[PDB]
Amino acid sequence: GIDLRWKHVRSSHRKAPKSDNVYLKLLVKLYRFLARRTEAPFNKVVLRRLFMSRINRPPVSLSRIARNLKNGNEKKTVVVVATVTDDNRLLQVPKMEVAALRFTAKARARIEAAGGRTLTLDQLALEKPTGANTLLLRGPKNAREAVKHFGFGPHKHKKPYVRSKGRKFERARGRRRSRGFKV
Amino acid sequence: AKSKNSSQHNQSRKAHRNGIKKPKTQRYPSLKGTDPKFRRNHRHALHGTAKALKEFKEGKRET
Amino acid sequence: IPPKPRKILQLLRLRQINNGVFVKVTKATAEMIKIVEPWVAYGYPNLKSVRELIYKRGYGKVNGQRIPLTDNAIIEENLGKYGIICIEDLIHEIFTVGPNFKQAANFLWPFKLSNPNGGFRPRKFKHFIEGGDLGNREEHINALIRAMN
Amino acid sequence: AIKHNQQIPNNHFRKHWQRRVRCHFDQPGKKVTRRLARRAKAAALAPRPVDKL
Amino acid sequence: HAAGLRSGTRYAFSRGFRKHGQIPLSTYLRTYRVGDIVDIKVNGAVQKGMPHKFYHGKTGVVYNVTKSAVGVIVYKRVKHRYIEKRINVRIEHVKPSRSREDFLRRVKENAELKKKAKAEGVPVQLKRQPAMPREAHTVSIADNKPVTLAPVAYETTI
Amino acid sequence: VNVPKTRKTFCKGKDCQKHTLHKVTQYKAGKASAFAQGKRRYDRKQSGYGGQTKPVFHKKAKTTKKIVLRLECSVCKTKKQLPLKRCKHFELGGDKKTKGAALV
RNA sequence: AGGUGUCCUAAGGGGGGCUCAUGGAGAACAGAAAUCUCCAGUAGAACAAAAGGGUAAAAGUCCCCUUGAUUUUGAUUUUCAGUGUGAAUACAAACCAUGAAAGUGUGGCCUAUCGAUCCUUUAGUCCCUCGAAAUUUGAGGCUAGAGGUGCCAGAAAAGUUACCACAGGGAUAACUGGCUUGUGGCGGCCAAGCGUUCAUAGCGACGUCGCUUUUUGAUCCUUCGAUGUCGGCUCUUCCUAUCAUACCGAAGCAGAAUUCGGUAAGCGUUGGAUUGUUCACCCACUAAUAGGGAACGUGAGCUGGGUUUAGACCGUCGUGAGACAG
RNA sequence: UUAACUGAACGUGGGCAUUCGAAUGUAUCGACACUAGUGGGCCAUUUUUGGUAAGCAGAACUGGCGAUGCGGGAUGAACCG
RNA sequence: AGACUAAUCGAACCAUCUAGUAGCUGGUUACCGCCGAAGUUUCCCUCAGGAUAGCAGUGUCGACCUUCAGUUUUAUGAGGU
RNA sequence: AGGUUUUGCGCGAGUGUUUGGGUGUAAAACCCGCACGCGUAAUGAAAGUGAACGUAGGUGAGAGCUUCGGCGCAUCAUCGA
Ligand SMILES: [Zn+2]
Repeated sequence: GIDLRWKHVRSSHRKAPKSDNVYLKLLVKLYRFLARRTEAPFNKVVLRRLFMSRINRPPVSLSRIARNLKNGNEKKTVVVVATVTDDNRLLQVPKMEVAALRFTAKARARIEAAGGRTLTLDQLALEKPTGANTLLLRGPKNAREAVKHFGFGPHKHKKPYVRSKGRKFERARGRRRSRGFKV
Repeated sequence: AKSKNSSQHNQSRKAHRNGIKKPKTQRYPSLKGTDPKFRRNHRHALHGTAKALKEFKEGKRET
Repeated sequence: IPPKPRKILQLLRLRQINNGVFVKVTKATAEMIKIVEPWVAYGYPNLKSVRELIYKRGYGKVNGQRIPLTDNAIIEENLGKYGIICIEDLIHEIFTVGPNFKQAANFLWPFKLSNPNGGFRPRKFKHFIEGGDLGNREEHINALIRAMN
Repeated sequence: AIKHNQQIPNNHFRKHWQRRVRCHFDQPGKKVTRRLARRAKAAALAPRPVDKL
Repeated sequence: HAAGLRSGTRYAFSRGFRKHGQIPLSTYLRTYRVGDIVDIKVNGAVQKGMPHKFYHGKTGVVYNVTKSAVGVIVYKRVKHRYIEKRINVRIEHVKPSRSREDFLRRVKENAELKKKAKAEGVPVQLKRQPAMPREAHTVSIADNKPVTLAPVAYETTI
Repeated sequence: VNVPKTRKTFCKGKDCQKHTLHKVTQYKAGKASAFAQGKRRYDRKQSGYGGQTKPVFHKKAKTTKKIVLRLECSVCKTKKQLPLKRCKHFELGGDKKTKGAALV
């Protein structure tokens, strides 16, 4: 015997996409090549994010990218491995140069009307094969309706599963102190 | 009929199985419980000093 | 085995029967061994014994892999920045405890030996002083390394 | 018998509901019948429209 | 079988022998600031603001200062996890601790040894190290000659 | 247990907001009217055939009750209520106990 | 080994003066003990109550004044899921008590002295609603207490079945078997004494060491989709802790009749009156009428007298159905 | 808050690494989501309660059987390896 | 006599409600590979049962953060066997 | 039938044709739109009211980028609006 605490312990992160999109498989082949034969950590980080699932790739919006386009970043390349959507509140769109996985119909139209360019990830590897003069962005990960129910309990201020909202539902006892106690 | 009453035979092993996790210490502990009088003053003190830093730009010699 | 001596053995890197390692005796380790006294046998090596242990059973830890030391290039690529470039430097630093003993001895994988040749003794789970085989024998562990390895 | 955090169920299946289950397996068939009736009605009212102001 | 707030505290909360009556007044003149390392030790003669029997002997960090009491943080061990408890104790039960005093003393000398050595030109050897085995030396038998011993026979003493 | 007939304490009135003299009285339960929603709902449930429809308490264990004092302000006629502990014999306005003159 | 379902307008709060239980020595009636005086007196007294902790210019004791036992909501501690109830700790914003002042006070010096949803009832603002629009009655709402669950995290509740039923349990009794041997039976060790004198011919107090599983207890390991549960009749075999038979050793063994011990289980150990009896007690013969085991040997070997289904009678108990190792 | 720029908390600026201030190991760092079975236990060294005692009843730290084969104790779940 | 009422009676026989309910017995169908337990805390007219925490599997995400440790040393506290 | 978490897909501040109509090689396939459901705004019992002082804030960490000075996504802690 050998007296170990762990043995045959698998990994913890994905090692290949679980989707079967033919075009997505091509991206993975290309970036496998790039990350193997380069030294820029930009390539390795892009590779891993190509495997993630739809709840690990939240959408970003023109306002969020517009936020990071200040204080001397008006000429860098934004890269977002996710969808990119429009914001009905941003009244005037700046001049950008974006490289994303897929745009929405209105998002693409508004960017090219201000006078920018929309790319894809293959074109990005063809223009900047090392990520020079780029900045990577993510979306808000904890902005799902299903995350407000995690870890429910007393003194936690979380959201309960109720079939309707109003007076008669889970108000009488344990919330107000006038009927028994409070949480 | 009669049965056993209580025991603590396997509890230490169960607990040490995957560690006794001591919570992680931070840099700015919360002020939940500090005396309300001190709390009132501390709020005002931060408000005043924060304005001085911004003033130190348009104005001068706020060090 | 009780939980306290179990943890100490894990820290000494002795997780299998007939494993061996080098340790430098101080007040913080001489007593630690005393806790696991009914499980180990230890003594004072000499020049011959360390010499054959490194040649015949020397293996190294490289990226967490057991690589047998067959060429001097292996040592230089991993212990060169401490001034060790050959088998004699390793042997010299292990034998005459030097300023880099710590890294030198953590490089080597724990040695796996075979059962001794002439047996052990009638009963081998008592103490050497009474007439057993485990505990602190002073200079008689060299004869045991010869047969065991 | 609740066991975890779920939404409190309320399913009004406690009478003999299986005796009154309606299935619409004749959705296309009825449509055809309605169209036949309209054409017959249109042919009876030869020069007039079908509806009323 | 009962479990009250002071169950089984017959000998813990008691005062000593020939230590009764007046409390030495030097206790009330100490000062505390947040972040100090204090340790709890309850006095039986004062019944106001006293802690439960579990914290009698523990050590914690001050986090609040009030008119006649301080707030201390300590770590309790429930099965398989630790919890941080916040208790209010009167200053008559507390005392400044010498746990970190050695560390503060050592850091001061370390700074000044390093400063002095940098000006002179010799390495430092500042960090401590455990007790190494002894070294060789010689022992003379001049005017000290050995005495021979032997086991002693058996005899009854009573 | 005896308490004085008057005492001065806080008065939460909209214009007193300070200590004032109060008259002391005991609290007696209401007459239990027959038009409360509970009574009307009960009377309908009990009609017709079927019998007794709600529980009736049987297992009594308490020997006493808690006493609650009713206070009345001397200025604005505001009122206050204060509960006491449990007691067997209670009376208000008794004569103060004498000291050291005991004789039988 | 014990304790709680209470008690307190002071037995709470503040301030001030004093020191206790008890011992020594004195003083008309006065004494063992009444009242007065001096000295000593580390708590040996007192603090509502059970026990523990704590207290001496006091937390005791006497004197003076009061009602912090008040209003508004939050944070923290022990039991703990870090839920509820009980209890407790440190502050904040008000209004007060006391003291010259610093200060102290959010019930009892600390550890126990208590209670959810629904319903009823009282206090508070001058508040919201009665949905076609107004005004007064009435009702419904918001915040804080009280009416109670002692099986005390909280259903509304009398018996019998011997006429009985169902799902299960060897997690659970009545019989054998297994571990233990207190009680039951049997045997030793020391020797104060009995035995006319003489401890040990024959016995043995006060103490102490063992053996057996034919008595009765303690436990519930095996069987409840079942191991036929008292006794007697017939038959075989085994044990020795020996009643008689063979041969012997001791005596307070003259003979006869006897008592103690050894080798020895080869061979025997009865006929009847009463009781269902096992157990027992009488009559008579004989060398003697010893003690026990085998699933408390033995029901596809017998019998069915007793216990222990259903019928029925009496006595005591129960209002009654019914109960009784009568 | 203090008689008081006297303090307390939070700060701007600067200085101190040449060596970040005991040993050993790091064959396993942190956080989150959804859910199965279990909720009759038994044995042993040491400590130990009721009982005359028990293959009896009840506890503490640890190690086992249950959930586990192999060599030894002739045989045997718990003993030794 | 709780006796008889079609071999059925301390409440006949026939069809339907009806596949009546069961915290209780019995069964539950091919192979290989990897990981691998509990009989314990609190509450329940709870004690042959449930909820709750614990032990376990799978899916991941943040860094590869360099932090950690059923251990030892040095300094300094508490205890009433 | 109704919930919940996770995996793949389409569109995306919107999304969902099929109750229905037009048409048809006819229970298939293809087209059409007014309403409606969920989401975009909460909180109180209710009458009611209803989300920017700052480049959508300050501090400590943070992958990555960088003209080497710095800018700092997601997320964690904390003080504010
Ligand atoms: Zn008033």
